[PDB]
Amino acid sequence: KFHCPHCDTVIARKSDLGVHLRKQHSYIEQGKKCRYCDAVFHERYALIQHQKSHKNE
Amino acid sequence: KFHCPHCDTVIARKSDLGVHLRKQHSYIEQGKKCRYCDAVFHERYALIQHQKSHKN
Amino acid sequence: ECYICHARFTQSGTMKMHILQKHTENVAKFHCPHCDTVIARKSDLGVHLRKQHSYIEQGKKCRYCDAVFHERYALIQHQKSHKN
DNA sequence: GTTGCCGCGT
DNA sequence: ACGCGGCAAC
DNA sequence: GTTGCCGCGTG
DNA sequence: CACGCGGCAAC
Ligand SMILES: [Zn+2]
Ligand SMILES: [Zn+2]
Ligand SMILES: [Zn+2]
Ligand SMILES: [Zn+2]
Ligand SMILES: [Zn+2]
Ligand SMILES: [Zn+2]
Ligand SMILES: [Zn+2]
Repeated sequence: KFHCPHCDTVIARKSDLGVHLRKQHSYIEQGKKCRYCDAVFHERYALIQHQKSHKNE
Repeated sequence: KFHCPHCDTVIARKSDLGVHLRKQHSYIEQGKKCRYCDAVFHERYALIQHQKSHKN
Repeated sequence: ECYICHARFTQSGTMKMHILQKHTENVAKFHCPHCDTVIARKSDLGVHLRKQHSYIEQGKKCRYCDAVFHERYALIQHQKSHKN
């Protein structure tokens, strides 16, 4: 297992993709709001890439 | 240069010493538990200096 | 106001982080005095020194041979070598 | 990388 | 009262 | 605290 | 060899 289907990061181990998908691309029931705008997310990776894009752009 | 009546901190200005006495050496009716053991403190300075000694 | 971009910010706090992440090619980094590691923040250098180059009172043996080390960094590089 | 920290200059 | 500057634990 | 990396322990 | 744990380390 090398490439991730939901994002761009590359991983070497097979198990390390399991923890990646389960931590970054798992679906969360209760949404989390962006700390700056009014957006709300259910995926950890989508929140991180968005929330970084505010004060980093 | 002025010396705090409760610790070896030295402060230059009287106004800054007041804030130090308020924030560091004040009493807290509900105690705060140590981040690493079951110790409980009613003063911020004691908690801080204790918690830092857990690096020993 | 981020002399590099000339992009403006309301506070100086988030301006420093814009420079650290986007303009990392202009921040004076810190060379460790014991190894080839270069570190961006000075606080991270303090941790690196405390954890990697602190003299261990005791001694920790290599998991493979009978050699003892009193520093973490030297022990890790030694165990990495056992693959060559 | 985040965030709180505090004595200090403004 | 306000805001930075170096620092530190997570 | 993050996250991928890795050594190593179960099968 | 697959899988999952837990430590690692600068960010
Ligand atoms: Zn992914
Ligand atoms: Zn947002
Ligand atoms: Zn004091
Ligand atoms: Zn304690
Ligand atoms: Zn810029
Ligand atoms: Zn070093
Ligand atoms: Zn050895």
